[PDB]
Amino acid sequence: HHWGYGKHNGPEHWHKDFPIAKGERQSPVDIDTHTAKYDPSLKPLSVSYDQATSLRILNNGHAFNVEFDDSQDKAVLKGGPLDGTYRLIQFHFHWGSLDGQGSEHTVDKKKYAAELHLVHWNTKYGDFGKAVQQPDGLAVLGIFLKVGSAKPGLQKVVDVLDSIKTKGKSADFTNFDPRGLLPESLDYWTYPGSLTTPPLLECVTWIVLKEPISVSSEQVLKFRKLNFNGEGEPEELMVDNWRPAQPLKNRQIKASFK
Ligand SMILES: NS(=O)(=O)c1ccc2c(c1)[C@H]1CCC[C@H]1[C@@H](c1ccc(O)cc1Cl)N2
Ligand SMILES: [Zn+2]
Repeated sequence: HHWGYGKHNGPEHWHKDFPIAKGERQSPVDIDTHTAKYDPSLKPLSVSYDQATSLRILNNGHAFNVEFDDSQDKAVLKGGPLDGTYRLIQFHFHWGSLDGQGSEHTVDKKKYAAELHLVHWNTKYGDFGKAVQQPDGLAVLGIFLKVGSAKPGLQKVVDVLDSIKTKGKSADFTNFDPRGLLPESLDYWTYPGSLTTPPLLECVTWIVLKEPISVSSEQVLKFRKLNFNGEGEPEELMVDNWRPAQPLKNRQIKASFK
C-alpha cells in the first residue's frame, strides 16, 4: 500500500507516511500574480544546457524521468535567486486526464494541461542524496504546458514512450537537447518550497517560468497512454499524477519581472 495518486493512496493520504506533508514550506502553491512582488535585485536566470548529456528514460510508476550525466558541470542552472551552481540531473512532467488540469503550480488558480520539472542539485553538497537534506539543495525549473501547436523539441520524448509503457521499464535516451523544451522568455516567479511527491523534503528553490510552452493534443494524448502499473498487472492509465496547491503559510513569491 505505497503512496500514489489514487483515492486510497493519493495526496490527502501522504501525511500518514510523510508528516512533513503539512509542513511550513510545501509545494506546489497557487501563484497569485497580483500578490507576487517584483524583486529588482533578482539576477537574470543562467540556463547553460549546450553540453547536456541525456542517458536514459525511465517509467518509475509515478511519471517518466529523462536522466542526465551529472558526474561533471555540463548542464547547469545559475543566477536568478540561486547562490552557486546547480547541475541538471533529470526532468519529468505532471499531467492530467483532461486538458483543463495537470499542472501542480497554478497561476491565479488557473491549471495548465501539464508541468515540466527540470531538476538541479547544488554542487556544493557533492551528490543529490546530500543535497535533498539541505534547505537550498535543489533548484527546480517549472514550465507550464498548454495545448495548441506542437512542441517539435518534445517529439523525441513522445515517440520513445511506447518502449516504457509500464512501471520499471527504461530505454536508452541519448543526445536529447532540453533547450528544445524552453519558452522564449525566462521571466519567472520564485519561492522556497518542497519536492511535490514523497518524501516531500523541504529542499527546493522553485523557479516557475511565466511563459508556458505549447504542445499538441496528440503529444499530451501520448503521455496519457502510459501506465502506473507494472507489466502483466491490470492497466491503470498514468494520468492526474499532480499534487494540488498547498498553503503558502509564511512565504512571499517574488517576480523577476514587472
Ligand atoms: N516533482 S519534484 O520535481 O518536486 C520531485 C519529486 C520527488 C523526487 C524528485 C523530484 C527527485 C529530485 C530530488 C530528489 C528526487 C527523488 C528521490 C528519489 C530517490 C531517493 O533516494 C531520494 C529522492 Cl528524494 N524524489
Ligand atoms: Zn515534479
